[PDB]
Amino acid sequence: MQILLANPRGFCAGVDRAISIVENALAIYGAPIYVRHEVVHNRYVVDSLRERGAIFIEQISEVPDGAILIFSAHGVSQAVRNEAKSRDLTVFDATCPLVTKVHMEVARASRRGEESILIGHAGHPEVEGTMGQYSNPEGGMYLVESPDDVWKLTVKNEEKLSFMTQTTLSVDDTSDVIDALRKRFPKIVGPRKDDICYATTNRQEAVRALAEQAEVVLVVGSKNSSNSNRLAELAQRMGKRAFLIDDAKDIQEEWVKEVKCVGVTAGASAPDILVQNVVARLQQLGGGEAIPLEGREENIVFEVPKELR
Ligand SMILES: O=P(O)(O)OP(=O)(O)OCC/C=C/O
Ligand code: SF4
Repeated sequence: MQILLANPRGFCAGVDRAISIVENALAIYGAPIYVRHEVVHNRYVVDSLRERGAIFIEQISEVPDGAILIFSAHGVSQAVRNEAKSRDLTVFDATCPLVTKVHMEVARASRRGEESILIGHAGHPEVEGTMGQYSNPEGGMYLVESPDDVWKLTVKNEEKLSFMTQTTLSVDDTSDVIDALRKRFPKIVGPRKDDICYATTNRQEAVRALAEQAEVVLVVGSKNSSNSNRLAELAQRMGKRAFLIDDAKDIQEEWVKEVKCVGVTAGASAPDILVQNVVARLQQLGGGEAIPLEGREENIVFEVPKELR
């Protein structure tokens, strides 16, 4: 059994910064540090930090007066940011710079009273944060998930309209939604392509190359990691069996029985120790040395705030 490893895979620059932010806050100020929502969608990363006395909560009401609160890498609405400001809390913001960039565009559209369409998945905290940058009742902020949603959307002024995207979407699907928006709303204004970030594009491109060679693809990532799910979905649509797994214990022998080539990748929030343990388990079920595929180089790093050292 040949084991192939996708490249790039695993931590992106926003995740690495968000994890550092919490760790350094814990090191500067001690336990407890409160965090609103899982800092990133990875059970191991979360369990890690939690067992080291970060405390994860879903609402600012659960955080005590005088405490330190960190916002997750997915970002938060204006209302959440205001609710923390109107409380007694010291706040550090771990929102990824690439999410903040999309926030700034929505806020701009809002000030101008111009209507905005976000492409994204309803209920995801990034979508809640991003939609929550829009406050002008003169305009409007609308969410679409698919070409069908576009086909049924009506807006107040289609001459003054822009669109933005969630950063972790399927490159291919989003492209279909943009083609629909442009046909429905010829004057809509957006980015040249989308707001999908470099790490999301790169992991999709890497898993496409992997799935070309591998019969089965295992994607290391938690169930609620949107970007991890896109990697698995991509492989599946190429007709490969693909499984989203949190760790090596999830691997079922039947998945890899009589398989000549198995590929492994990891979502943007999954630590490399998890991939190492998965490779050790596949070697137990008969695979040889893991071979890394050649891939696009990534060179971007986002530093913690100078306050966090
Ligand atoms: O579920 P998502 O893909 O947004 O998040 P995850 O926490 O796994 O990865 C890092 C967050 C990406 C924000 O863009
Ligand atoms: S997936 Fe992209 S936008 Fe999201 S944290 Fe990573 S680098 Fe930032």
